[PDB]
Amino acid sequence: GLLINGLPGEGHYSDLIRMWRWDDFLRQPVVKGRVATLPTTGQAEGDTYIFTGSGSNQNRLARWWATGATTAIWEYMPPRLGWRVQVANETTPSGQVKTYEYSGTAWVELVGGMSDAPSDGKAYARESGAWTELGSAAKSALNVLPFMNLMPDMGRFAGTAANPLATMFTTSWTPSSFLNGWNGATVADGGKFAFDNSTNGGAGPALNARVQALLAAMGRTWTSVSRYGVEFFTAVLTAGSQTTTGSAGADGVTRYLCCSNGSKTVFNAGGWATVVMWLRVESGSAHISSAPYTTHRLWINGAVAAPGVVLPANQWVHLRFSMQSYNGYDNACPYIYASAGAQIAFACPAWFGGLVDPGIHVAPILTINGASA
Amino acid sequence: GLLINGLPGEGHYSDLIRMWRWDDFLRQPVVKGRVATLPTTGQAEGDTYIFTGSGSNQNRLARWWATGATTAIWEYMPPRLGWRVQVANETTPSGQVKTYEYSGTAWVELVGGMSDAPSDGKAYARESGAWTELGSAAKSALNVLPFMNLMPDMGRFAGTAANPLATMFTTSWTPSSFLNGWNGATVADGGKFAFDNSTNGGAGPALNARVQALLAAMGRTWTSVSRYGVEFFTAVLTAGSQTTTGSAGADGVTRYLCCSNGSKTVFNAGGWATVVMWLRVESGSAHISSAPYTTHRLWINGAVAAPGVVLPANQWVHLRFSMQSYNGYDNACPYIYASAGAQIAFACPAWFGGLVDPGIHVAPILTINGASA
Amino acid sequence: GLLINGLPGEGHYSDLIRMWRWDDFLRQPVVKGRVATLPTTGQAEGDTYIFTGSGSNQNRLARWWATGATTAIWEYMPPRLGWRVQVANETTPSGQVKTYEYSGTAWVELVGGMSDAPSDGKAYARESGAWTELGSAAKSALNVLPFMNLMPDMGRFAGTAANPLATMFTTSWTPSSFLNGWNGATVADGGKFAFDNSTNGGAGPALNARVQALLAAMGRTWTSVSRYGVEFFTAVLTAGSQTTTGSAGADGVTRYLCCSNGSKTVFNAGGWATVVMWLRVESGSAHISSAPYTTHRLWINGAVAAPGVVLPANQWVHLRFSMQSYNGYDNACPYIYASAGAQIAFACPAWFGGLVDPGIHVAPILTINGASA
Repeated sequence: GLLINGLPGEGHYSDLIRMWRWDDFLRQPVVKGRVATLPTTGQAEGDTYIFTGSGSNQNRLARWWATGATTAIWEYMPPRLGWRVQVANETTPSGQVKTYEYSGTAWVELVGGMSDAPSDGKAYARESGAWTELGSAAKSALNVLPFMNLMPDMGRFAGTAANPLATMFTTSWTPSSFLNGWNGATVADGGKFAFDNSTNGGAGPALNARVQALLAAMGRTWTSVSRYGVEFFTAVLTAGSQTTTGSAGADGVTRYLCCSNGSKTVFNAGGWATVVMWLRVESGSAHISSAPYTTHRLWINGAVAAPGVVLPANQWVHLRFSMQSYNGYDNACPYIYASAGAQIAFACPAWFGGLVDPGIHVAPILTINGASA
Repeated sequence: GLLINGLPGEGHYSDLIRMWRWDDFLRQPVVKGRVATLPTTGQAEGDTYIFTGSGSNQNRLARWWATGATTAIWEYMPPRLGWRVQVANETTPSGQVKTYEYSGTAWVELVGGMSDAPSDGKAYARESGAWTELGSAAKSALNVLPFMNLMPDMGRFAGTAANPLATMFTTSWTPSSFLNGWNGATVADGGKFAFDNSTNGGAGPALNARVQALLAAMGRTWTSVSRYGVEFFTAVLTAGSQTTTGSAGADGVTRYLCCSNGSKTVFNAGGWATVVMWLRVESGSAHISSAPYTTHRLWINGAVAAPGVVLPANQWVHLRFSMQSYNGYDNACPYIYASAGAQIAFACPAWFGGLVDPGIHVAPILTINGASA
Repeated sequence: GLLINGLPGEGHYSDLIRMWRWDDFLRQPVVKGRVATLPTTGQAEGDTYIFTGSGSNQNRLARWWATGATTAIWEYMPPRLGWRVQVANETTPSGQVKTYEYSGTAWVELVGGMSDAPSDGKAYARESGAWTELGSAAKSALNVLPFMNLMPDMGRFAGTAANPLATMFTTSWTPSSFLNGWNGATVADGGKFAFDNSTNGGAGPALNARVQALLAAMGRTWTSVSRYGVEFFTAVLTAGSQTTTGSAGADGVTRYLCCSNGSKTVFNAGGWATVVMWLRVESGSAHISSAPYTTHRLWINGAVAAPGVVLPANQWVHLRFSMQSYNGYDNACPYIYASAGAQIAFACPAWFGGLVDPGIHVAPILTINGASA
């Protein structure tokens, strides 16, 4: 509460000039910018800077009045409990004009808002100009949803008779119908990981170099996870001498298909499919697909990748190829071409009947069969 | 920058009346509207229109000052770097008053907002006045999720021994337990679609009229999707002469149940159930359910439908009936009543134990069994 | 529309007094608060209250002008179509300063907003400063999704040969491999619920006290849900005399493990697991887990619970223990320790391969096997 009333009319002309100048300034309260010192040069009429230099003159404005003036002075306008003040020179990307609404102690940003979600524990999302509640499934991710594998042998190459529900299996190696050799490709056993293995102080079968390389790729270095685990076999596919179904990768190197699924009926759910497997190149070179065609999306250890990328040699890689096809079936779904004579190591393949995001899996997904008990 | 200072005191009366009028107007800077021309009639004191006509007087105010005045003139207010100006006559539905914030070059709408999602690749939703992070499953749809059919033979009417994982099957027609004749209804084979069929230039079995009608309905007219596909059988159910379990549709025509599921244990997940199946009426008439009971929702080719709708005759319709029931079982779950003697053609049924939205399917959803290898 | 122009040059000293008052007062149009009566005491210069008392004097300001003044009067400021007026003393939690924008008939709140979801049927959420559309799965809940159980016998203790798809079964009681006795614990048949039971006016086997207790806990008291249902057995486990694998609950009472899963391979989906089962304590005491370890979350009938909570004796409780473990397997997954000699009743166990939220289930979740047909 301050006041300027009751001026002795002898000094009335000065107050008249005051009423002229302040009223003239009141067209638009705009500040060209905050200044901790009075601009000593380059100022004229219409220039308003917030003089916030240390002292009792904080926030006092510093309009310079020279044009059409007798003597120019830094007129001071002490703000008491300031409020919204517009700013022109700088603005937000969305076109909002910067406005520091002084809350009486600090320069605060302008605020608005019309809708606030009711505090009833339900999440709301905008819909056609109105906020609509969301279900519980929105919060949950996809790496945890327990979907089921379409393989009967889990990729363990032990046959469907083996129980997928058992950590330990005694059945010997057995080829999997889900991986059929192409262009004369030969599939042979590569290795096996045994429960209670002797490599880590046990008495069971030892682990070969490929198994340690995979486990290091898995991050399974701790005893609780490296010294134990679920059993499964590994296989190495040698590309045959046949030269059918040519294709070139991103590097322009031609390669031929080496394996096929035997025309599995996996293209049903909206034509969508998903294949997840772990592989490592022991010799030669290989790539993915032929080139960007139809709808495709490749993830490499959680990183998006493009078709034709040549996978680095002698490293374990996680690939997630998900695409759409209304044809209802396909025999060459992987679209993976490898150079003749290339030794490719793979383990724990995982296929799904649609788009799923299970993350970087560690073991094949389970299912139920007659031998599952 | 401009000023009105330091006038010769002789003429101070004019500019004092000036500042008086401007101060009087400054109670609320409101414009009744924007005008490209000065209103020549029907204006008085308190009327303010933004004179934005072509010329240098753009955005100049056009307040008419006649009441209690010697001579009325269109006092002009050239705006320099305009700002928030309120508008009264028209307002938004949510009670927000229109305000054209002039950004110095155009009339910009007033803006607010207090919360912005952090830029860290995460999607947030309002929750109890705070923005809460959403999961990955929220973005994903429901038509691609690879759920499981509860049918062992996929509706192919070839028996459970037939491998669901094979595109082609050699087994002959076989009745499906999931469909059971009611009121003396008889179920007979109607047709079959064969891989490498001769109708499209092949050497396999030909396709009868029903198959072409279905394929045209499915939209699978291209060679890649019409000349190839997964095999399955079609069956036609003839309503029996029995008149038990009467019901009336939306058109008021009484009908009787013709088929039953044999009391399947599908009402488990919260009592929810879902039935998806393709059908076509060859004779007679039929409708869905009896009358609105409990919770229900019918989708016809993706279009919501109400109980009792009489399906058009001789057309393929995609039905998705979903409801809830805590009883734990039901034998007449479809609640489909057809007139006596009506010939109904159906193919590729699919059932689920809960609410799912796979869209308009083109083939029965897969499962796993002993013969799946 | 109003003006203060017309007046003689005689009595305009009051007019300029008012020009010195209004202009200086309009530094910031702030009101200390709304008042229905003029403050008769404790007011001075700088105090502004909205005099909103009943009558034609509504909304008029009541600034008291006494300091440096001759005689103080309640200057009145009739608002015509008022607008945004800031308020200082009270503010919103988010730092927003209260502002009652008068819409000409009522005191409305200030409004903002820079984004509105397009009206095209898609739900949008904020993402890195932009609104991104959401999928259909976001709206759906999780209690309804039809996920598949991993138990081959449904927990009915009837053997895998029994068809889970049939409401009724004729096979006798059979132990379940999923529940293996530990510390010498003995598992014995406890009861069975029969379709068309005679307890509710039928002719089938009667129901024992445990079954009525479970049904009352389940809420299935109506005839449609109490007199009818799916068949299943119940078993009672008696803690053995062995004292291996000691553990203490939240109350500090030591207990020992009484059952094990036989090292089932369920920790596959990101190491996540979910166990749901109904139990009732007939004698002794029991608790959950040993102490908070790693990640954990327990729901008791939909209510979150902490490790070690001693379940009330002789009551049915719905438990849902979900935890992550990357080891890939575990034999003592339940982590349930019961006092020696405690008689624990349990029925309809349900396990899943990952985090799922089926709510309070009423029957075991179904699966598919060779005998499912």
